[PDB]
Amino acid sequence: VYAQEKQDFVQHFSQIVRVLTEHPEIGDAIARLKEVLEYNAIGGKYNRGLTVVVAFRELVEPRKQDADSLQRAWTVGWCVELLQAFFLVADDIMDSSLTRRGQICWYQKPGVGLDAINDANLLEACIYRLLKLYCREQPYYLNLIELFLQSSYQTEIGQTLDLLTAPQGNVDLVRFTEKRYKSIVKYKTAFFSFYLPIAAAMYMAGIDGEKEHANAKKILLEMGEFFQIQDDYLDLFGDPSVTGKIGTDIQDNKCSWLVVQCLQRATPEQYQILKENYGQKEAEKVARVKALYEELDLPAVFLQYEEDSYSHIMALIEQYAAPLPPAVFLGLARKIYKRRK
Amino acid sequence: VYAQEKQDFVQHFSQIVRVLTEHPEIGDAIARLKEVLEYNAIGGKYNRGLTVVVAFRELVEPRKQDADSLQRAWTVGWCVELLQAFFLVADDIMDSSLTRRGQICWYQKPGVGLDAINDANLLEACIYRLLKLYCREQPYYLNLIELFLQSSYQTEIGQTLDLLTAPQGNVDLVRFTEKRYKSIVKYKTAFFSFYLPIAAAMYMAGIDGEKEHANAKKILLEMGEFFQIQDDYLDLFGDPSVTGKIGTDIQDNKCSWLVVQCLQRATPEQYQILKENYGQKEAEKVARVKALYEELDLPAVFLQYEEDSYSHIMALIEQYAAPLPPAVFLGLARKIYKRRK
Ligand SMILES: O=P(O)(O)C(O)(Cc1cccnc1)P(=O)(O)O
Ligand SMILES: O=P(O)(O)C(O)(Cc1cccnc1)P(=O)(O)O
Ligand SMILES: C=C(C)CCOP(=O)(O)OP(=O)(O)O
Ligand SMILES: C=C(C)CCOP(=O)(O)OP(=O)(O)O
Ligand SMILES: [Mg+2]
Ligand SMILES: [Mg+2]
Ligand SMILES: [Mg+2]
Ligand SMILES: [Mg+2]
Ligand SMILES: [Mg+2]
Ligand SMILES: [Mg+2]
Repeated sequence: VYAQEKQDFVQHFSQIVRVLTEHPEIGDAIARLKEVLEYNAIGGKYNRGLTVVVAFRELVEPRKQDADSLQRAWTVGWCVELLQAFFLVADDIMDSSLTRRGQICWYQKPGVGLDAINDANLLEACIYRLLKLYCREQPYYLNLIELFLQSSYQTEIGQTLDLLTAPQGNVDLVRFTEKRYKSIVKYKTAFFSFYLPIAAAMYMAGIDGEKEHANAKKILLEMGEFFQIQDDYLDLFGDPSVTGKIGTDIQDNKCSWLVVQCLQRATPEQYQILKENYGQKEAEKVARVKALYEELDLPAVFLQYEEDSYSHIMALIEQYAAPLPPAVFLGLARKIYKRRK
Repeated sequence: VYAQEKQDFVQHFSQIVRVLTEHPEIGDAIARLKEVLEYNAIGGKYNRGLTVVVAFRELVEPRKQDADSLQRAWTVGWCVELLQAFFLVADDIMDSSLTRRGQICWYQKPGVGLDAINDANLLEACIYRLLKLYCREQPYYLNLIELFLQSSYQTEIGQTLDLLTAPQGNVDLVRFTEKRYKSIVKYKTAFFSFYLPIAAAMYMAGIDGEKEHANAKKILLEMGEFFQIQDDYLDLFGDPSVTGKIGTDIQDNKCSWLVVQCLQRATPEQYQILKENYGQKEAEKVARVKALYEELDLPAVFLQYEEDSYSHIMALIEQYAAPLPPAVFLGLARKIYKRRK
């Protein structure tokens, strides 16, 4: 259903750009906004934007799916894609990344640099511009504004947790626990990537109940934790030509799922190898950490976690999906299960 | 009236921090938010926050100024101070600044660096948290959310214009015109610093009329243009112990009011001196540009502009203040007239 809707969803980007780039004095700034939008909102899997589109089709009665209603749905999907673009442009600066989605990071582009900070905020500003342009007269207008605002705050608190546990130049092996990992990942990824697209479609379909949103959240935050674990696995063991980005977690002293599991299985001698080689820019030290991971059979430990966690998410769908069609959660789950990009 | 209300307004910051820093898992992130708030929202003149407080007192009938009403007013004032903090933390990174408000820029602090990007977004997130906590049940709640969102977009478009006209490593003397200057300054400063605090107080007082907001805007955008001109003058000719920040406009190849006037009065020989020495990090080249400014009597040209512009703003107050008390605009105008900090 995602694979089918992909070309239809991407075809609507042209309109999104047209409406956002429509006063001659700000001409150069609006021209730069188009360049920012084209570079940073295109090239990913569009899982978040498509989740809004697919979930709205499954939650709204077909006779109530008019052309204006469907336009609002993929506009809101594109708003989640812009939120993604905002966080990625800033995250690549802060993680000193090289590539994103098969091309050099926007801030690494000659002539951009730290101007990417303001470009990132512009991407965030376009969300509320589109919500005003297409959803201002709708009963769920305020619920969507607050949902996009709260999802941004939650991600930013998660990003604070990610950066505080990963100080440059300091050994922070003590703080790389399972409890700390779950808290980072819940806030930095699980809310905006999984709860936000489904919650937006739910509000657009008139499902605004506290209990329904709490039940959907129980499934989606677990799906999010699992998705970040896959992302951490891919940082080191994924193919950069497929993933589109070069890994930096070891160099960046990140509280990765991999380092958390390494610490749980490592011998005192192996702990010292990790202490001496983690969180440093040296290629030989990064190679040493990877060798330790492969030695502790961490790629196979990931295969077993992925199996066990997927069954747990399936048990959560069975418990908390009702009254929503289970396909809403199953579609996204199958889209991310056994991920390689 | 500003001078009197200053200590009262600053005394409320403790509550603002308490309510924003009130889940044990996010403890370290919330602790970092307090550090960000204390470092970056304190030390300025509080002109924007005080404008909300003073204007709300002058627009609302005293019998309608209850304790809850007054708390909402200085909370909204503090929301404008957080918007200021957000833009300043990011602007200092992008302008490669050293000091702000008498202390080293937050990003220049050891252990902060580019993590300041996420800290800046957290400051922006706190605005909407405070609006939800204190104004969610009020009739002007949505008008304030949209006003803070539109004022952020306008500033960001202004910041895009500021950065596009100031490329590092390129001579952009051709684009340093009066028409381009007016457009940068209108968007980057005039909207959020002058229109936003008065417009917020107007909405809180129930004055939501399009015509009234347009009349107030005509005065306040001119006041804003004037305020940025003073800021550009102070960048080079102000005392860093008084202003609290070290100037970077010449080094940063900025389209400053000073360089616009220099180009309008310079001889072809003087134009070449400017071409060869502007927009470069070399101390001897910056000293050369300053010498040219002093040679063209630019400090005296600023004294005359400040006089003529203040009379024009006074003519605009006389024309467009009604039905609002002129003291609303006069208070802010006298607070910024002959500025040195
Ligand atoms: O794409 P990335 O950089 O692997 C990531 O997933 C990006 C990201 C940005 C913001 C929130 N969550 C994840 P990260 O956490 O840095 O591993
Ligand atoms: O404090 P600054 O850096 O002099 C300034 O006024 C800061 C600022 C930030 C954002 C919008 N407007 C002004 P700038 O424009 O860089 O001269
Ligand atoms: C929140 C995370 C883990 C960042 C990357 O998400 P995606 O893997 O969905 O990246 P894109 O498809 O948008 O490129
Ligand atoms: C928008 C501009 C010109 C930035 C500085 O404003 P202020 O001069 O008001 O600085 P603070 O008092 O908040 O420190
Ligand atoms: Mg990151
Ligand atoms: Mg990253
Ligand atoms: Mg990653
Ligand atoms: Mg600037
Ligand atoms: Mg600056
Ligand atoms: Mg300045």
